[PDB]
Amino acid sequence: LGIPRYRPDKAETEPQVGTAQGLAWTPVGGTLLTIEVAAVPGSGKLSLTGQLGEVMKESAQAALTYLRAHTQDYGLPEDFYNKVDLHVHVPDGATPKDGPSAGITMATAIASALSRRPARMDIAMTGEVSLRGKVMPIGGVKEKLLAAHQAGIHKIVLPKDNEAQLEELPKEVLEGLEIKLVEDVGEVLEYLLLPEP
Amino acid sequence: LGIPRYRPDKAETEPQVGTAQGLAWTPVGGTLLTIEVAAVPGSGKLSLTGQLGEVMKESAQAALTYLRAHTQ
Amino acid sequence: LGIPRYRPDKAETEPQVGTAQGLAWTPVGGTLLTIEVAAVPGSGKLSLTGQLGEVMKESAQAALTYLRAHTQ
Repeated sequence: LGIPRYRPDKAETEPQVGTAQGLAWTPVGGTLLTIEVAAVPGSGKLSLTGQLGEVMKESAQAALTYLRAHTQDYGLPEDFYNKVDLHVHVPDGATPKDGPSAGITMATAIASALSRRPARMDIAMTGEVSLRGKVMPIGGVKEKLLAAHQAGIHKIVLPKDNEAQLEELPKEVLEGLEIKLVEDVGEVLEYLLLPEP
Repeated sequence: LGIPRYRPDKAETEPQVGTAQGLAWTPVGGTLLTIEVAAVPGSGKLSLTGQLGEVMKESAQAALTYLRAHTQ
Repeated sequence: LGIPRYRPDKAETEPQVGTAQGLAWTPVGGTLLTIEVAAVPGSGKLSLTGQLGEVMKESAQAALTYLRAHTQ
């Protein structure tokens, strides 16, 4: 053949401070959306980057204010939203799936960049947030799971609101992929971000 | 069929700490509005951000006046 | 031949302050898009000049985000 351009797993990618490989309903093929953002201790100012829209802004603010409600959970300083330069990028357009289907992905990415703490790859995730952070069931988690095994990713974060559909998931998928089981966002951020400490 | 999508209904759907469902005849014409609180211990402010026209701002401010009048 | 239509060598072409050698692959030939930006005290508004599109502006802000990480 030629020279390898990809990796057997994204542990070779060596977990990055920006994003952990947010799964996607990318219709040409479920990407691992490294929805990277801007963050440094500083002013505190929200904006957009990367041809984004406001659905993504309201989900970003909803996650960011869950973090504001869960400041003590992730090592965030007593004021961080009004102390960090917020400039949010999405690689794939405004949103590949219309709606913030990958909402907990940039929730984690925001939390990661605010904490300056790498969110680990070889574990990918998907899910929507309320601003209370009750993780609503996104539509068809089989998509993001099939994408996750298509990138070799085996641990997947999914809601207790989607543990209902977790057992409907196909057999080859069910044992190739175990599924991390969450109901809220604090345990997403403790499953995925074990390298937050 | 597939599994139950929503949880068992609101006689036993546990009462939410924050979200008050409410009535609205939007383009869907019938829903339950989900209303948050960004209760961060911080500066202390109020803005009705999110997809809100100013008449919703007025209604919230108006019964908000009742709440601030009946706060204790 | 005649008068040399270009320089004798691109080994020295007066290294300027703000010249950025653009190694694009154009349709007809391979060019050096020697684009320029000049620094000035201003207002923070990133000026979308010189026919910028959708990804160029956010690439510029991607640059300034990295620069904001690495101002020193």
